[PDB]
Order: sequence, then structure tokens, then C-alpha cells
Amino acid sequence: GYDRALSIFSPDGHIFQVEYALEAVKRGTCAVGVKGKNCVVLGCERRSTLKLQDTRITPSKVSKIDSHVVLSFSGLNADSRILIEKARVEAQSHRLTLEDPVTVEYLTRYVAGVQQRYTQSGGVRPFGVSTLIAGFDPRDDEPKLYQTEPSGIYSSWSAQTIGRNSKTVREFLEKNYDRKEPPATVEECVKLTVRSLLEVVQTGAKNIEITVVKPDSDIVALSSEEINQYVTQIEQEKQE
Amino acid sequence: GSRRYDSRTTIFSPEGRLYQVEYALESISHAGTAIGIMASDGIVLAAERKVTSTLLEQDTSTEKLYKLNDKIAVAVAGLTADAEILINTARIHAQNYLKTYNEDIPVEILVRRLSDIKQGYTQHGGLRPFGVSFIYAGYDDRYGYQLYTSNPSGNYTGWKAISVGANTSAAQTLLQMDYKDDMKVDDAIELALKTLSKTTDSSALTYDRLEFATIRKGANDGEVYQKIFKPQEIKDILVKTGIT
Amino acid sequence: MVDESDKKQQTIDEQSQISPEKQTPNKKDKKKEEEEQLSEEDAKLKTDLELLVERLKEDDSSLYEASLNALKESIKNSTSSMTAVPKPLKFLRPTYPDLCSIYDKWTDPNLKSSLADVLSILAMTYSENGKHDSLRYRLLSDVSDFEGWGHEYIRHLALEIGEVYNDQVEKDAEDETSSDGSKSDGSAATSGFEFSKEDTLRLCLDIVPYFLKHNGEEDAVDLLLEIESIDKLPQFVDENTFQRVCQYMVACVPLLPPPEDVAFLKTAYSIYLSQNELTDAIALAVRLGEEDMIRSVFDATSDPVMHKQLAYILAAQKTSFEYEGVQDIIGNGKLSEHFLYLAKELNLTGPKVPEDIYKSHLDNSKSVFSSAGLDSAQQNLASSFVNGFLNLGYCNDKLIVDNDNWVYKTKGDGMTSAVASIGSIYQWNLDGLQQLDKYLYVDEPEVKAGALLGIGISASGVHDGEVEPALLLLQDYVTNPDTKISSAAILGLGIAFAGSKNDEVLGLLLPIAASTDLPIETAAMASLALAHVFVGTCNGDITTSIMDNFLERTAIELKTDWVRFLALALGILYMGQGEQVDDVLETISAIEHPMTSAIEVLVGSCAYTGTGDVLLIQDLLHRLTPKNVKGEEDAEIKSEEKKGKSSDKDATTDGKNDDEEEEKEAGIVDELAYAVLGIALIALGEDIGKEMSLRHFGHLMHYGNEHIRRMVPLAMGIVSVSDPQMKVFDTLTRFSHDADLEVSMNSIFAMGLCGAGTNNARLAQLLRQLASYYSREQDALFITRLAQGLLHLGKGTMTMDVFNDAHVLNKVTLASILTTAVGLVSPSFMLKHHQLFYMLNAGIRPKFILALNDEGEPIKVNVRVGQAVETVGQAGRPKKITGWITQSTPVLLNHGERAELETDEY
Amino acid sequence: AAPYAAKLKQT
Amino acid sequence: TRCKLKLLRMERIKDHLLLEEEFVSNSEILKPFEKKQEEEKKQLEEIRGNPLSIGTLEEIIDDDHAIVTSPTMPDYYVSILSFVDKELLEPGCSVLLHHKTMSIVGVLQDDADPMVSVMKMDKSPTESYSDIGGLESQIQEIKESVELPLTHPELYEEMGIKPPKGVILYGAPGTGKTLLAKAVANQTSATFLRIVGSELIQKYLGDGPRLCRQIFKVAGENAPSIVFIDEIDAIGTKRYDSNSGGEREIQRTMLELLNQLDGFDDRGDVKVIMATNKIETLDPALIRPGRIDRKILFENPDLSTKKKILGIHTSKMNLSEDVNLETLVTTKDDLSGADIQAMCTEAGLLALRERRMQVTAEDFKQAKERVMKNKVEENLEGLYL
Ligand SMILES: [Mg+2]
Repeated sequence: GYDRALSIFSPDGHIFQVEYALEAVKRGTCAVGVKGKNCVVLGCERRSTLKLQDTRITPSKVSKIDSHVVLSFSGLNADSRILIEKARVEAQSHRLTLEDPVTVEYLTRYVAGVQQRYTQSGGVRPFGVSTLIAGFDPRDDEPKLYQTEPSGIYSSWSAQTIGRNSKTVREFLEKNYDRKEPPATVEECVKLTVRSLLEVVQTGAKNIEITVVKPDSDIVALSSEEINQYVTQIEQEKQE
Repeated sequence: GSRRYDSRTTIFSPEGRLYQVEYALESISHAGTAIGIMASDGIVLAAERKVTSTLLEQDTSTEKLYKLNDKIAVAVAGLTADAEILINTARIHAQNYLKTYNEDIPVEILVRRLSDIKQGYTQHGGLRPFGVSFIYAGYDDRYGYQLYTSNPSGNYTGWKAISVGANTSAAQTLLQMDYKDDMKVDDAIELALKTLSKTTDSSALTYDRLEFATIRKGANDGEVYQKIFKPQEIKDILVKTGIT
Repeated sequence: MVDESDKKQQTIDEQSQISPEKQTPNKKDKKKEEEEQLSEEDAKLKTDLELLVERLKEDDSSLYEASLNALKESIKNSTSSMTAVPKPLKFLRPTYPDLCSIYDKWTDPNLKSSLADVLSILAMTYSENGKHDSLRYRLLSDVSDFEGWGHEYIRHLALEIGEVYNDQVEKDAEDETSSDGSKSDGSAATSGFEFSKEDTLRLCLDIVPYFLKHNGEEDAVDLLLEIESIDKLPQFVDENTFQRVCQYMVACVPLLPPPEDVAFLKTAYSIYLSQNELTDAIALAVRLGEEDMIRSVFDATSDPVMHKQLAYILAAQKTSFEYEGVQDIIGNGKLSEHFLYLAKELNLTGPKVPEDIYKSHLDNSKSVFSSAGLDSAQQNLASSFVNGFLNLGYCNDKLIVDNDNWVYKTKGDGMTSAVASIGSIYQWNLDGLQQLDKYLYVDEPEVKAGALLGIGISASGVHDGEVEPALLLLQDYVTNPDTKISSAAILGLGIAFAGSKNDEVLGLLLPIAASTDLPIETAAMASLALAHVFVGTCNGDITTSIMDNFLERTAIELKTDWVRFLALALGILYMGQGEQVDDVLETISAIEHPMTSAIEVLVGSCAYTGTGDVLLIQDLLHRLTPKNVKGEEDAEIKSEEKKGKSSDKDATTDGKNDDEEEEKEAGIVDELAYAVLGIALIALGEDIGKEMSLRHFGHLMHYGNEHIRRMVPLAMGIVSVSDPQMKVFDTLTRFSHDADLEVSMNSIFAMGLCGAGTNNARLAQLLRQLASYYSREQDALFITRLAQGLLHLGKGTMTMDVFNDAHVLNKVTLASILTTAVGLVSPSFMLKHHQLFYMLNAGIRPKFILALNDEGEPIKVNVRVGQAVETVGQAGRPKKITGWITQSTPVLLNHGERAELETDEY
Repeated sequence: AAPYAAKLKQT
Repeated sequence: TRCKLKLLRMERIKDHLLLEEEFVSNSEILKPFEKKQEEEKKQLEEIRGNPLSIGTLEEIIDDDHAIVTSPTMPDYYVSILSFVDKELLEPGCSVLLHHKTMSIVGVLQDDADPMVSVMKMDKSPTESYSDIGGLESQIQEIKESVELPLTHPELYEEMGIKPPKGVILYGAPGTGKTLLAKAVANQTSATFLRIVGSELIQKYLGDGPRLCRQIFKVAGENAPSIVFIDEIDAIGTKRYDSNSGGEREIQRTMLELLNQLDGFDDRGDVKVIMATNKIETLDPALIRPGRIDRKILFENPDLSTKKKILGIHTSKMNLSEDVNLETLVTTKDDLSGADIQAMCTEAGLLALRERRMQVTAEDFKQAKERVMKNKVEENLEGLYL
């Protein structure tokens, strides 16, 4: 149909290539962000069911853009490699010219700008990745959560999920989290993200990856034994 | 669905899964088998040749195996025509990096950059994806011996052992079944020869149908020594392993 | 193989690939050859037993076919072994499973029949020692878990089922029945049944009622009784076992004859009483009707909690629902003695709270002054009456009634029916008495009779509130000798106090007016008045009524109609049990007339109830005989002939109904299926059967309380627009009425429009219009169903006005009686202890038509409703408790029961 | 089990 | 189980009783031959010499003559003589004519054709409701369109909304679509007509359009009804090509049914069940809602659905109580309900090769491997890239 054109504006008002991007986000891993008062917890699936895989050199889904800016993603791994690279360069650009450390909010916009640009320029596909960019603003200790979409726009939610079986996760996020009050403690906040991920992973120590990002360049990924500890405690409740 | 659209990379399939990429899989698999086994004491690269004519000189062609630099070698499977652009760029890029920092290229770097051109041709430019898979065999001191594979799509995944091109599934079922976790380098050669004889039409696995190289950390005083074995040393070791 | 070197234990191993066949010459040839070798076989007996366990680890047909070749022949007396009386006896134990294996598991018919006998002896003889008990036990308890035991244990018990079936099949019974050739009762077989049953309550749900029903005796439930009482809490929880009991009893009970039919109910009742749940138990107390039993359960409910809480409320409400009201009076005195509150309990046991809940409901359904009916001629009479029928239950229609114009504008006997129907506006409630009292003093004799009948209809909302007694009004008019006035009034007494027994009711009715002194038809109503009283509980089968039936019948038989009134009345009186109705069946049968035999069939229909075995067949030999007399001819005196023929047709449907109500719910679909094919058969058979059968067919549909309410009522109605008789519309439509604005939405448009159109007699018009309007209820205003309360197949008490009058020719005098239609249906409200009206949530499943619900276990899917809802016949009936949000447990556990909800809310 | 098989066959 | 036994006992005493009654009742001696019957009989033999060659009444002229076409190319201007009322006969009726001289001796036909009998398949639905392991939610969309006006006309009447016309079933085979069709059929107890759409694809001249008209007539006569036009797409969007004589037929049949589905107005008393695989990637020929109303897409079975289906099957099996049910369904991806059905059947087959009469504890974990591998090959889903 109109899938062969981008320039052609379409009376449907909807260019099919754009629709098809969404199909692509769905297929990918589930990646979730839930934020406290002092933390972003990012719980994400990393598949590891692959036989004869040396896990050490296989890239973790989470990639440090900046020293305090992180990215998780759902959608095609190849296409996603371009966003990570543009975004890294721009990170260091920011410091080189403003001196100021990376404004996260600029960065959210910069990234979306690329998925937008390519919607207008024929002969350049719109990317079929949606991302989570999360960070902490210069001179600030309030957590910051953003999602980008392949529609070439951006938005902030109090907590959000993307990728396979996101429908299932969204019910959890409505009932156990609230915009009004995020779980004040870091600890509360991490335990709920583990329970959400369990709904679609259905038991895995390394299939669940938790990276907690705190203010002031504090990045630490939870220990496999500690992750295992969240699971067992939760699993006792399930039969009660 | 019905009307399959795929003229350009930019034009999406209804499915959303670009058919040009799909056709790329077929092509890879067209070519014979290549196999990389990473061992704790070397890497072994062993493959059955594409060519089969005796008139055509199989012996002087190591179509599968080219070295890019002193530490890094690649096994190639797919489209010969397309492939030739990428092997050449990869050598120059490696030497560009050595110019800059006066250190050997890290394995991980060299793959990620090449994968990114492969994406480049779908991201922009009608230009077909250059549908080729390499198995990279390299060494760096960041992670030791490292093995990678690259998808035509333009993404990579590490592996403990992998097979590419034709009959990937059969060779894969055997490797995992008898896998020895530690892996000795002597062992890897034996194990490789067993897998190829079962997937190779000649079940006597003639030498003239074989390409072989071994990259060894088990080379004196703890160093990395790449050695391309000629058809005459393949033949001597064929009689050592006893298939003939 | 069979070799006399395969005896060794050396060859266990070499053989065992193929199948162990070491056993085969070891119990065959050794037994025969030497009797020193029976003692040797005893030492080898230990090995041989373990081989059986190995051949049940892998269950396959090959290793049973192959193992046995002559293990089948040799048992004891085959090999002529009997030596040391102990040895061959112990050698019965290994060869017993052997036979069971080749009978079934490898499929073979011949061996099933032939070895059925052999096998049962072996089990009986050795269970006396109690060492067959021990062979059974090791596979029953599965210490070693395998496929083998699961089919082996079924076999052992299959044979026991065989043994008790010998009692049922032949009078010879016992040993002499050689299908088994092993007695049903001994000193070795009995000790086997019990032991098996305990273990198998745990392992199976369905082998246990198999033994019960084929025995066809209460001997089967006595052994069970003691077992269930051991197994009730420890083996499995009180609630789960309680479920097992309710299944078991309903499967065995329809089959059995009248003296034992009742016995299965006494055993079940007693189990239920013992277990904590008495919700089911109160039900069983209604069915027998023994005063003794209602006292026992009722006290058992009240005694655990010495404060009102859930306990007293539960007791009261269970009794209330049954609007027989017999139970209510029994329950008050226990409650009144404690005196937590006197008044609230009396009200709540009594029917006063049922009046009050409806008042709340009306507001919702919307109070209407709506009337239907047309002016001029015999419709001028109708329109008045019809306002009554349309304003079913308690409703405001005060202002319409307040006009005296409409009432005096009625003519004739129609004036009588007008004042009675004003009572039907105010049905189920005292309030609206005042309008009626006015009529009672003023003008015509006709309206005085009408006033009294209507006061009856209204005062039904009491019988144990004892707030404005019926007796206060109704005494005075008995004394006035005018026949019309007295008749309305002494029938009235019957309706208002209903089923309830009270000193007041007996002493009013002790004088009867039924005599030859008033030839008048309306004197018959004394005996009819009596009939209300007795029903809903065990009958005295009072002799007073028998004496007066006979007197009047013989004396005047010129009027058939007089004596038909008397006959059906005795019939109604009898409902509720059959046992004592058998006894008085003889009294009537001693005197014989063509007239007597109208009575024989009717009272017989009640009498033979307690089995379908006799009842169903009998009322079909009777249906056959008319056809036969006529077909022969083809190839005072008048009054006798007419009665005979009409009663026979009536009795045929009535018997079917008695059967279905008492027996399981599978029997309802089934009787109905006979019934429909049956129409074609009776239409073929005769002209007279064609007309009459229609009239009863709509009554079959309603009394039977049919599941299906879709295709069949509509088939029948369409077909009888053309066919003579329009009294079929009346009877049918009261079935169509029980699910309001559904079956009846159809009814109104089709019948009410066409009836007006094709009009060619106003009398017919009246019949059609009255049924079609009645059937509808304005926006689901109260419905009249057969259900008495927890019974939904309950013996009718004030809805048998349809039974009386469908039978007899239509009349202007009938129109008065027909205003009675009392038996309204309670909403379903969650209650705790504060009586907060309306339900929180409950499940109803409105998709029922299934004939494979017979347990009484709700279809637990439902669709959830939050609004209070009336219980809709067979379209709404299944009821689940839903109140889990605030975390609750049923204290009243629904079984599709009409009953309001009760829960313990945490 | 078996005596109730033959009830189906008759039906 | 037991519930079924209780019913057998009643069904076998109903039949017996009926059969015996029947002799007398039908007659065997009753032999009505009194004045009313005798009249009919005497006359009927006299007037009717046989065979009787049927006609079609084309028109009436009031003078007790009619014009009929006989099967012979010459038509015949006939007298109306005897029996059938003049009024009762309306043009377009098929009629009995007497062979010696053609006269209207009556009607007993009403344009009886064998085609109507073939279509007529009210016969015992194999499904009762909720024998199926399907989900409450899917069946309670079909039920809402079809059942709910017949059972409760009160709500529809009160709202004032019209009763819906038609549904479309489409899935996904192995969602038990035709099972669903016969679940619905049982409940309604409506005259359940069935016709398959390939009988309307023929080279034969104009026969398709003739068949299309028949269907509307049949349903109306035997109303209330459900008309299963099964593989509606056979006529419609689905092909039989036009370089096979199809440049005549297929056009005429498609149009014809289309025109009658709208009609002068929707009938609103003939329910339809339209089967088709899906009309998502096929062209749509089922022409907009209001004549097909609610359209029903059955979900591909998720993990909770197949639990319910699975419970039916495990009942007969012995040694599957130790086997953990929950883990077999989870491990497999979400797939057809047909694939769980396939598994049960394979499972038993496989036990027999091991030599165990019914499944072993081991047999069930093994069963899953053979069925999953076969089915994933048969139907391959897009590989994540
Ligand atoms: Mg099908």
C-alpha cells in the first residue's frame, strides 16, 4: 500500500512503516523501569537459554551511555546499536561545549529527534526499537524516567513497561505502585520489580537482570544471590 | 501477506520482518559448513571446503580462512561476491586502530564496527544487506581467546562453540552432546574431525576437502601463534586421527 | 513352561523375561503328585506371592495370557487337594488374583460369565478366616504404587456387587443363584463388604453407590452408616464427606419400594444431623413430615450458640421458607423459651418477615394501577377480575378499588369474583382489609360471599404471626346458614392459615357442612377445606372425610360435578406420603360402584408413590383399556360413564407428576419425553382423548415443573389455537408464568391478539384473554411458583386449586375460585444478623436445561449478579454463594435452594 | 464397572 | 459418570413403555372407517387413477380453470375439478394433476424438492454446551448475539433495539469453531439447516442462483432457525478460477447471495453462522455489520485456557496424578488447543509401544517432545532477529 513511501503523506494519516515498527518492539525482550524516591530500578530480561554460549563476552542489554545515564530497550538488537552510538557521542559532546554534565532531558529529545528525522527523509527507515532512558539531572537527586517511541516522540511516566507480555506487567504496576507515592525505600522498590519480571520469565536467576541506578554516578547491578533471595521470599507468599 | 514488498530496505514487509534479510539466511546456508570451537588452550578452526572439483585447485585456495592480522583470523561463509568488500575493509580498519593506539585491536571492537556497516545498508540506502557470516577467532588480553559470530542483520552474540552455513543443526546436536567443558586443544581437533566426517559427504573426510588452522596459546613461552596448515599437514594428521 | 522341572526357583529368573511361569507347575503338578509336597509348596508360598506383585508392576495383556495355562484350572478340588485342611486353604490366596486377570484385562466374554461363579466362592470361603481380607488389603492401600492394583481392586469388588445383586434378581437369592454361588449375608462375606467400603470411600467416588443400588435393600446402607460415621472427619474433612453422602443417597433411593424408599431418607437425615451442616438436614425433615424429626433438627441448630448471632436466625429462616408453616410453629417455643428477644424470633420464624421483605421489593419493580380488559358483555365481568390477576402479590391499586362504581357494574355471580380479586391486589398482606370489610356488610348475598373469599386470599401473609387472625373474621359466617356465604368463608380459613396446624383451625372445621342435608354443590368445600390443613405433613388420612364422601355419593349421583368435587379433595388431602394412603385405599375399595373406581384411580395415584416401578406401569394399563373397549365395537347411567372416562385421563398425568417430584431430576426430562410422543398416540386413539388430554397437558407442564421451557410450551399453544378447548390456555400459561416476561412475552402477543380477532363466542374470548393477561406480570412483579420453599417440587397446598378445576367443565362459578393463586417467591438477599436487605453478590446460571444435574450440586460457573432477584424456575434456580471479597464462609450452603443467603462475614 | 457396561449396550 | 447411569435407567423404561402403548394406540383394531373417513377414501380411489404427473400452477383465472405447465413442453389449460379450495391455491404452488385428463386433484407437495431434505439437518447436535474445554469468554459472544433474544426477549424489547442478524466465526482452526457451532445449536433447539458452499460451484447453468433463493425460503418456513453457510468463502472471496468455465458461474452466485443477505431489509429472525478461515488477508465479501453484526475472532489458546481442556483428558489416564500437570502446559509456548488434543492421542499410542496399557509416569513427559517438535515444524512462526 503506502508502505512503499514515507514522503507520501497518506489520507489514512498513518504510514504503515510506522505501524510495523510497533510489531518489532513487541517481539523483543521485556524491559521494565519502576522508580523510587532516590532510585531507578531497571529489571529486564536477558535470554540465556542459548546452548554453548559463553555468557561473559555476550553484551548485557543494559549499556552505559554516560556515567549516570543508562539505557534498556525492547526491539531488534541490530537497529538498536545505532541509537546507542549516536547517544554516546552526543553525551561527551555535551560536556565538551556546555561543560555541564549531560542534561538527561536534552538527551531524551536528541534521541527521539533521530527516529523523527528519518520519518521525514525518504530512503531511511524509522527504527523499530522503543527505549528507556533513565538518569539523574545535573545538580539533582530526583530519579528521571523516560520512554521514547518509534513514532518520533517522547514522554515521561511514573513507571512503564515495554516489550513481550507487557499487558501482564501493566496490571501489576497499577496495583502495587502509585504515581502519588513511589515506594519510598529502595528495597521495597526492587522487590516489586522482581515480582513483575517473574510473571513472564517464570523463574530465572540470570534471566533476570537488575541494575539500580542511584544519583551521583552510583551504578551497581544486583548480585545473583541477592536476586535469588527476592525470588524465594516472593515464592513463599504465592502458596499462602 | 500476499503482496510481498521488499524492493528497498526502507520499505517494510507487512510482517515487519524484511524479506531481503530473510533471503540472506538462505544464502548463508547455501555454502558448506564451517566450525569454530574455542578451547582454553587455543582456538581450533576446521571446515569443509566449498570447492569439490579436482581440476580447480582446492589446495592453494583457503577460501574459508584469511588472516586479518597477526592475532586475528576469520572463517567466512556466504556470498563470495559480497563478502570480498567486507574482508578487505576489516584488515584496513584493524591496521587503522594499531596506528592510533599502537595496540592490537580488541576482538569485540572489530566485530561491532563491521556489524554496524551491515545495519548501515538497511538503515539507509536501498543497497542490499551484504548477507555474510563470519566466525571471528581472535585473542585479546581483555577476555583471552574470544569467539564471535555475526548475523547478516548486523548483530553478534558470543559463543562457546558455533557452526555456520549448511547443516548447522546436525553439527550443533553432536558438538553439545559430547562437549568437554574445560576443552583441551588436542581434544578440540579430534572432536572437530569427528563432527565434520558425519556432515561431509565423504565419510573418509579426504584432506583435499579440508581446510584447517590452529591458533595456540599452547605455543612456547605462553604466546599466540597462528599456523595455517597446508593440505600436506592435514593429510599427515588425518592418518593420526584414523578416519582414513 | 508347564514342565515338572519349571517348578524350581532356579528358573524364576530365566523365565521372567517372557512372563513368570514358575508358579504354573508349582501349584499344579506338585499338589496333584504328592501331598507331602503341599507342605513343601507352603515354604514356597512366600516366593509365589511376590511374583504376583511383579506382574502388576507392568500391566499388559501378554503377561497374563502367557503366565496362565493351567493356573486357571487348579484352585483346590481340581487337584483333589484337601489334605492337611490348612494347606490348600492358604493356596487359594495366590490363584485368586490369577483368575481375575484373565477375566477382563485381556478382553474375553466367555471367561467373564463362566469364572464369575468360581471366583466368588474363593473370596467367601477364605474371608471367613479373614486372610482374604489381608490379600485384598495390600493392593487397596498401595504401599507399592503401580498400575496393576488399580484394576485388580476393581475386580474383587466387582464380584461382591454380583453377590448382592442375587437378592434383587431372584427370590431364590443367596447361593442358589449361581451367577456367583456365594450368599449375600453369612459370617464371612459381610466382614468383606465393610472393610472394602472404608478403604474405597477414599479411593473412589462411584463404586460405593454401585453396591448400594444393586442390593436394593436398607441392609446396604446399615453397614455404610456405621462406616461413614467413622470416616466423617478423620479420613477426609467434614464438608468433603458431606458431599459424598448427598451424592450416594439420591442414586440409590428412586428405585426402591415404598417401605424402604423412606428408609434411605431416615438414614440420610440422621447422617446429616450428626455432621455440622444441618442446612441439608432441615430439607429432609420437610419430606418425611414427622413432627418428631422437625423438633430434633431445629433444636440441634439452636443449642450450639446460646445467643441470637447467626444461629437462631438460620434456624428461623430455614423454617420460614417452607410456607406450609408447619415447621414455624414447631420451632417457636424453643426460641421463645431462651428469650433473647421474643418478638423478632417469632416474626422471623413466622411469615411476617416474608411480608416485609416484599414491601421493600415492590418499590423497585414499581407500584402500578395498571388494568387490562375490555368493556361490554362478558368482558365487562372480565376486566374487573383481570386487574386483580395483573396486580399479583402486594401492590398499591388502592384508588381504583376505592371507586364502588366498577364493583357494582359487574353482573351476576361475576360480582362474587370481583370482590375476591380485590383481595388478590392485596395478596400476601393484611393492609387492604378495610376495603373488603365494607362489601361484607352491604348489598347482595353475592358480595358477602365474595368479601370472605377475598379476606382469605389476603390474610395468607399470616399463619404464625398471629397478628390479625383469620379465625376472628371467619367464624361468624359459618353460623349464617346461607350456603354461598358459608362456603366462601370455610374455604377461606383453609387458605389463610394454609398448611399450619393450630387449635383454631381444627375447631372451626370440626363441624363440616358436607352432607346430604344440603344437596348443593358448595357444601363439598368442607372436606376440601380440610385438605389444606393436612398437606405439607404426614396425613392422618382422617376418616371423617371418607365417611362423608360415601354418604353424599351414593345418595345423589345424578350430579356428577358434586361428587367429583369430593373425590379430588380426598386426593389432595393425601399428598405428602403414600404409606398410610395404601391402608385407606382398601376402605374405599370395599364398597364398589363405577363411581368408586373414579376415586380408586385418584387416591391410587398418591398411594403407589414411593416407586416408579409399580406406579408408572399401572396408570398405563388403565390408559390402555378405553381404547380397547371401543376398538372391539368397531370390529344416573350417563353420570357413571362420564366420570369414569374423565378421571382416568386426569389420573394418568397426575401419576406421572407424583413420580417426577419425588424422584430425581433425570426423571423430569424423561417423563416429559414420554409425554410429548404420547400426545400423538392418544389423538390417534380417540376423539375424546384428544380434547381432554390437552387440558391436563398444560397441567403436566406446570406440576411436573419442567426443565425445558423453550420449544415445548410454544409447540403446544400454537397447535391448540385451532383445536377445541381454550381451558388448555389457562393451565399451560401458569407454567409460562413462572418465568415472567419470557415464555409469556410470546404468550401475550400471539393469543391475546388472535383471540380478539377470530372471536365467535365471548365465553371463549374470556378464557383466552384471562390466561394471556395472567401469564404476564407487569415488569416482573411477583411470580407464583409450585415451590413451597426449599422444596421446588414440593407438595402444593394452595396451588392445587388448578388440579381441582382443570378437571371439571369451565363455569362462571369457577371464576371466583381461580383468583386464588397463592405461593409467592422470595427475593434472594444476603443476610447475616442485621437483616440487611438485598444481596451483595450471588451466582445464578440461567442456561439450565441439563438432565445430567441430578446430584443437586450447583452448576458453579454462573453469571454474577449484584441485584436481588426472585428465583426463576429452571432458568435461574442454580445458586452459588459469592461473597469472598470481605472473606466469608457459607453458614447456609445453597444447593440451588430458594433460600435467602446467609454468610459469616469476617 | 463391568455389570454397568452392559446397561449402555442395552440402551 | 454416575450422573450418566442415573439417566440410562429412565431412558430404558420410557422406550419400553411407549413401544407397548403404541400398538393399540396407533390402531391394530381401532380402524376408524366411520362416515367421515369413508367419504374421503371412496372418492380418492375413484378420481385418482395413478400415476399422477405433477404440475406447477402458473396462474388462475376465476372460472375454475387454471393454466399449469406440465413437465411436457406443451402446457395445458386445465379445469380445477374436485378437492383443493380455489382460495387455498395461490400462484407458484406445485400441484397434483390427474394423468387421464389433467385436472387439479389436490396438493400434498408445496414445491417439495430433494434439495430441502438434504439441507435439512436438524439432527442431534454431537455437542452439548460446555462439554467443550473452550473458554467461557469466547462462547459468551456467540451466545450474546444468538441465544440471548430467544431466552430473554424482555431486555431486547424494553431497550427497543433490534435482535442481531448473523455472526462470523473465524479463527484459527483447532479453536474448535465447529464445535462451538454445535454447542450453540444444542441450546437453542432451533431448526439447524446446513449447506456447504462448494455445492453452489458447478459449471451447470444458473444453478448457483437457484440454490441461493432456496436457502431463505427454507429458513423462514422452519423458523426459528440457525443457517450454517459453512465455508461461505467458497462462493465468495475463495476461488475456483475463471479459465474453467468460472467466468460465468462464480460472479452470479456471489452477487446472488450478497443481494439476498441485505434483502429489502434484514429478516432479523434467521440467525446465520458463517464459517471462513479468516477474512483478514482474504478479501471481505461478508458486506459490513448490521447484516452480520458482531464478528468473532477466537483467540489462539493461552496457558490458562489449555488447562481446562487438559483436565478433561487426564481423567481417563491413570498415573498422571504423580505427573505434574502444570509444567507440561507452561513449558510449551502458547499454541492451538488442537495441539493438546493431538498430544493426548499420541500419548496413548506411545504407551502401547513401551508396553504399558495406559500411560506410564514417564510416558507423559516424553509425549510432549514428539508432539511439540512435529507441530512447530508444520507451522513456523517468524524468528526474532
Ligand atoms: Mg471445523
